[PDB]
Amino acid sequence: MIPTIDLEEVSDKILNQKIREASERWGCFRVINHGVSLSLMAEMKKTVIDLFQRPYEVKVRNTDVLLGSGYRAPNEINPYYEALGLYDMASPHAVNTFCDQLEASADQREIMVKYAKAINGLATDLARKLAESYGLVETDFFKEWPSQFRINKYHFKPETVGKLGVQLHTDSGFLTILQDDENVGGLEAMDNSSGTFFPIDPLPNTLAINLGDMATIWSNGRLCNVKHRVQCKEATMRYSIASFLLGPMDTDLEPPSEFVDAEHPRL
Ligand SMILES: [Mg+2]
Repeated sequence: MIPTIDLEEVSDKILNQKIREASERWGCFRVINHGVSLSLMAEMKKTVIDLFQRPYEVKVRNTDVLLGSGYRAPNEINPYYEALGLYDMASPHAVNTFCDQLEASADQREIMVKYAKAINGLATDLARKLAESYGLVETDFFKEWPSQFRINKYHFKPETVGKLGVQLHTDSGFLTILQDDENVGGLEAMDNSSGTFFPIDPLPNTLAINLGDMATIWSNGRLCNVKHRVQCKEATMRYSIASFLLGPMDTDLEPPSEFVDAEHPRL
């Protein structure tokens, strides 16, 4: 069962411990009182629905920077899935480039810029809190790590009902912040101690956090890179916004020394 964590918990040591234990045992958690404007989130979702209605030949202009960071149309691999996105979402130039490509209106440009900075602010706060929950000295470990923005459109038709939308996976980055569709949902995750699945329902004004492959590597196996998938529950349209804190660009990432020792051998 995925825990919900109150980011306005007054005690840092209780908050950090709750974050750490969620992240170790389940690899994901929900946050409430996250500090992100609710109206900004709703405005982002409307912008997303609108960006996906852009002419096809406009969407194809969303070109890759990292492989897969740009536009993807549904195909025979992922029949129900369409996506747009941008690499280095912490860079205002990257965000504007994306807005240029998709012919974002002025308002839409500003929504994106303010969403990017808010969500990215939250991601770096959660990352610092994870370092704090371990009592690490490297409380700035994430500061040269790029983030990636991806917006998704799921199209489920009546034949899809009762089966999966996209199949089971782990994210490859460090941490992911998901603004899921409050009206649809169906995200599910594997409990590694039983193989049983539990749901991550879209509770309104909340965000879903999950950890990825980079977090397990970084914490030398302690953080759970959770396995998850989205199941189709009804033939409908579903929109989600994902923000990925990735690992290092350049460098090949290994763990802070504190994590590696005789009882926790290196990986
Ligand atoms: Mg995922």
